[PDB]
Amino acid sequence: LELEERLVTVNRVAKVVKGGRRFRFAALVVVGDKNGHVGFGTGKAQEVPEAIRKAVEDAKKNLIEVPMVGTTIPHEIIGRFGAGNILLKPASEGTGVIAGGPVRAVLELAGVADILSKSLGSNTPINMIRATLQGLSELKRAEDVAKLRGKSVEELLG
Amino acid sequence: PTINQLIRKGRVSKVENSKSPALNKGYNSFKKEHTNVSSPQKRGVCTRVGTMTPKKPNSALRKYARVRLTNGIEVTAYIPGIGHNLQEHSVVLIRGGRVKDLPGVRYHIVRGALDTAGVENRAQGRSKYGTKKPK
Amino acid sequence: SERNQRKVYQGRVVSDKMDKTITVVVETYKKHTLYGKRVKYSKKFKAHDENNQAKIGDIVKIMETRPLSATKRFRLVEVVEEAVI
Amino acid sequence: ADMLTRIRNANMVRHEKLEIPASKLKREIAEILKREGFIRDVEFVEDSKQGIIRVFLKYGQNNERVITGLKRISKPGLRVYAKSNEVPRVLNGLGIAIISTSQGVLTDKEARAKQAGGEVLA
RNA sequence: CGCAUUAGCUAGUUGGUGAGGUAACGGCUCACCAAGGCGACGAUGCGUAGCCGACCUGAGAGGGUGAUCGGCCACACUGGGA
RNA sequence: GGUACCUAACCAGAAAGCCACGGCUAACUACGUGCCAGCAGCCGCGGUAAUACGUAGGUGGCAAGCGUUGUCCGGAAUUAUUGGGCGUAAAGGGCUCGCAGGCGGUUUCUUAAGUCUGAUGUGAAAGCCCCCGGCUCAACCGGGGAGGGUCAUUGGAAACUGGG
RNA sequence: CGUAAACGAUGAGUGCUAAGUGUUAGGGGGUUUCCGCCCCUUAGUGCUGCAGCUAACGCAUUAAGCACUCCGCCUGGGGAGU
RNA sequence: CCGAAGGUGGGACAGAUGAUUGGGGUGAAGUCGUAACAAGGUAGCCGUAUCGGAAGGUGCGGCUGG
RNA sequence: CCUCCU
Ligand SMILES: [Mg+2]
Ligand SMILES: [Mg+2]
Ligand SMILES: [Mg+2]
Ligand SMILES: [Mg+2]
Ligand SMILES: [Mg+2]
Ligand SMILES: [Mg+2]
Ligand SMILES: [Mg+2]
Ligand SMILES: [Mg+2]
Ligand SMILES: [Mg+2]
Ligand SMILES: [Mg+2]
Ligand SMILES: [Mg+2]
Ligand SMILES: [Mg+2]
Repeated sequence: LELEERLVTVNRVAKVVKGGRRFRFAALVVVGDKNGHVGFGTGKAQEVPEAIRKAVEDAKKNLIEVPMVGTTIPHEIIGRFGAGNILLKPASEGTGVIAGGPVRAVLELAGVADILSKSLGSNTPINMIRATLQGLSELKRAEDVAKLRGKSVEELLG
Repeated sequence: PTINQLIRKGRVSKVENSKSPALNKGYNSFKKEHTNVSSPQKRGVCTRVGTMTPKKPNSALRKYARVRLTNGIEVTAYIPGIGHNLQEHSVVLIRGGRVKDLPGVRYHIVRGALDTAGVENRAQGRSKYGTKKPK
Repeated sequence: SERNQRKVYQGRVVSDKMDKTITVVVETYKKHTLYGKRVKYSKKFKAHDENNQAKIGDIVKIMETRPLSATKRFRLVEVVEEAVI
Repeated sequence: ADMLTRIRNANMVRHEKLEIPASKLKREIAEILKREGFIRDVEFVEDSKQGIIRVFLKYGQNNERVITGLKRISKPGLRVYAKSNEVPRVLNGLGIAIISTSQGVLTDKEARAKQAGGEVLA
């Protein structure tokens, strides 16, 4: 796959020793196809390349795919991780990616172009948005649900 | 709360307080009553002009007026601007901004209601200190 | 005669002592505006019973009339149910 | 009289079957659920109690269910009565709402057609 | 609409009968009878307020406002009467 | 009111502005001060090299104004019905007995208040808005709709809630 | 008098959702004459630990899990339990 | 006859103000001690009582958030 | 026992 990477944040963190404060940088990087695949990234409290390496692993480990009915997700979903709570709500065409900051990064590199998204708790909350995008894959498009249920696609939808 | 509880006792909003209470009370001479009126400025008479030390971590002599307004409430208000704008016991107009350093000073004296200076030859937005633009 | 009827109500007789008169209590279940629960509302009324037939428990129907006193506004059209004790 | 929690709890731990005290509407819910493909059969026994037979819902006949991740929520004692017009759809399709009617249930089309929204599930 | 750090209120008060008055129904007024009526679903009291079309804001639920313009109401130096 | 508008010269002459430029939010350097003088929506600047102060030269928005103060809604899923909580962050009543209230197992029959549903009447005009047209488009005016009701009246349905 | 860190800092009721191991008072059933051992089981009382939950610590059939009913309480710190 | 205004009276309620007085808040560099945080040098804290310039001390019961 | 202010 052909990944694009986006830098969410770089916070200087610190450990204290007898000498004083010893500083490292923890980078957080989203990576994705712009076509259904996107990765978390951690940054190993050191640099951005370290973040990219872990991001590109997490794209294929965690979000095996981001389900996409057209230019939007199949259904409305609430992604929760810890005190992360994202509402991801499917939009009409030409709506845009209406989302805040770290959430936008995920949904842009996932290739989602039309979505409404409210954050209900905030602090690099990509894990929560990741859990929802996986929760869509629990009931992606309609092929699985119909196959899971024992139905047709047009039977299920209408 | 249970729905039954919410019916029995509703929700109650937080009462938000104004940051400038003195500009909210009007007055009537006849009834001798404060009235609820949303004023942007209040005229007053300076009862005391002097200086005061700011709180930590700052040090200064911050020039201020104890002012007696038209509504009859006595406030403290900051004399803004570089150079001696302190003035003496005299009529003045007041504004609604706190001086973070000075505890109790919740109002500025508006520069331009009378003889003022402020910062002369201001770089931009030359309208905050009563700085009449020269030609 | 093609007459449009006045607003008609039905309820239990809570008061009766007032001669030529009753209190009919139209209990009902109005939804609370915000929370949407059916709350047990009860509107008292003041209707007229000339004969003094009605008593405690009677689920009578009453119809609007001319103001038959200060408070009275209805007549006892019929005693539908006749509760006893 | 909450089969939903009984289902959720067993569904969480991937149980094969569960025995839920039978009632007419709990019977009529299990069949609505069975429309997908849960329950194979039950065992009606000599009635001592009115529900001892249970519902015997068996959604996990094999090791893993093809129909897994069953989820319900909208069941409060505060009554929620749907308009035939404004019947909701769970997840915009991919989920059903057991809308109790005088004569009908299920989809949005089965509201303006059938009528009484009544109960509303998810 | 707010306040229970306002819990009891009412005595033409509540109903009757009669008489009078009113364009008009009626404790509307009075006579004579009873003893009622209201209230924890908040009476009563205190505070605040003209109400509404609307207006501002908001995804919406809601929240706030009710100058200008239209409708209903009330008032016309203060108070009473025809 | 010899006022709008036209012609025609003198002719683009008469018609550019204010505010902002740490970050939020796209936008820096001299000098003079030296915890002074002053600044400040928030975090915070100044104690003798101040990209946030005094001055001096320098730049993104909207467009004769824009700064400042005041009020309201938003952001604030921050009174949470939608849509929050209570072991340790604020929050379980010290514990009972209980009146009212709230809530209530299964079947069946019947009822039909709630629930649902059809039909009919009104909810002015303006405004905002659906198609939207006209006035050169507009900063504006017309018609036909729609919303508008915990609303009547009446006829059904009867699973669920309520009554027998 | 009416308060305590009156504490499990955990309201009451009901159902549902792996196991393992003590212990208190019972019950049933094994081959056995009992004792004893073993199996099962009810109601307590502890410890460990699944799933799930949690900001984390931890909770975990004696839930802080999944649900429903009802009650009590919270809404930045001070000022002030004044 | 009713009757506005007025008069008289004793109460109710609300605001302003008052010698003096009470704590409270705030305030770069005041005085006294050192109560708490470590076993904080007597584990701390809760209720109550009492005593003491002041933090606090001591009794009784309770809690572990020793 | 105490350890000025920024
Ligand atoms: Mg008024
Ligand atoms: Mg809000
Ligand atoms: Mg604490
Ligand atoms: Mg606490
Ligand atoms: Mg307790
Ligand atoms: Mg206590
Ligand atoms: Mg104890
Ligand atoms: Mg407690
Ligand atoms: Mg009890
Ligand atoms: Mg000490
Ligand atoms: Mg000690
Ligand atoms: Mg002593």
